[PDB]
Amino acid sequence: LADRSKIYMADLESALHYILRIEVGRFPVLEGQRLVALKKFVAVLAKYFPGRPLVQNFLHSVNEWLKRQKRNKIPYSFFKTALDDRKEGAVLAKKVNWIGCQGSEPHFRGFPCSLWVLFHFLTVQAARQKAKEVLPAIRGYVHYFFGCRDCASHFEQMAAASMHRVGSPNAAVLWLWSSHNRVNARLAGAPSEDPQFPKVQWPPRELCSACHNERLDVPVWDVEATLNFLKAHFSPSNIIL
Ligand SMILES: Cc1cc2nc3c(=O)[nH]c(=O)nc-3n(C[C@H](O)[C@H](O)[C@H](O)COP(=O)(O)OP(=O)(O)OC[C@H]3O[C@@H](n4cnc5c(N)ncnc54)[C@H](O)[C@@H]3O)c2cc1C
Repeated sequence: LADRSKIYMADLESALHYILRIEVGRFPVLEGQRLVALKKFVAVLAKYFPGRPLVQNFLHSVNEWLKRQKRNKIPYSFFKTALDDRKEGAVLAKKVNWIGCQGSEPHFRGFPCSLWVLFHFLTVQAARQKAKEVLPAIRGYVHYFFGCRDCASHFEQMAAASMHRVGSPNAAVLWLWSSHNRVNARLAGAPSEDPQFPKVQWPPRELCSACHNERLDVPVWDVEATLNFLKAHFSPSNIIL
């Protein structure tokens, strides 16, 4: 019975944990563009993740450690040691804990849900203002580290198709939002859909009524109202600690 209108810090910190210990850990060696993508994304986290003091200090420490590695190749084992030295387990957690991303069954929702939330939050933080590097950094992360390539593939299809049209932080926020809805549409009512959390064109009317237009002559979404709702929804004040 989580509040669909809130953001739970637990989902965000679990996402970070999963990213650093699981997704990045799938590669014995981090090099080339994958390493560049990791550094750009961590730089984005260090600056835009809405973390508590200990977590923000942790991200800055990891960010700086990465910036110092002059080498072109970084063994994951070496990165794991850096995480351990910076007590990520104490700062974040040992096991994931989903609240707003809790699937009705283990295989439903979870990390993928937390990743979307994290991504949207990063775009909004950048718009309540490097900033221009948020969406590319997110694209970079999805391409080089995101587990389910099925999930990834569909995201990259959208990026090349239009991510290049994004010319501002606000546009980037809306781009990710609408791109997420295009994914929602294809997944709606699918055999893989969590029955307890049906896919819909988000935000639904009960969440944001002004975001929705009435005429079949005017667009479905009120882009201005939607932008404001997004800035309000993905904000530090809307996070439950
Ligand atoms: C880049 C990317 C590509 C993916 N591609 C696929 C794929 O091709 N196939 C497949 O099976 N799975 C894919 N997934 C997974 C999928 O999108 C879901 O994350 C998953 O099915 C869990 O769905 P969910 O219902 O819990 O909510 P999610 O879609 O994970 O949503 C997280 C939450 O964010 C909010 N939200 C919903 N829509 C929006 C929106 N438009 N804008 C802002 N916030 C929103 C809601 O509060 C919701 O509970 C992908 C994930 C990512 C991050």
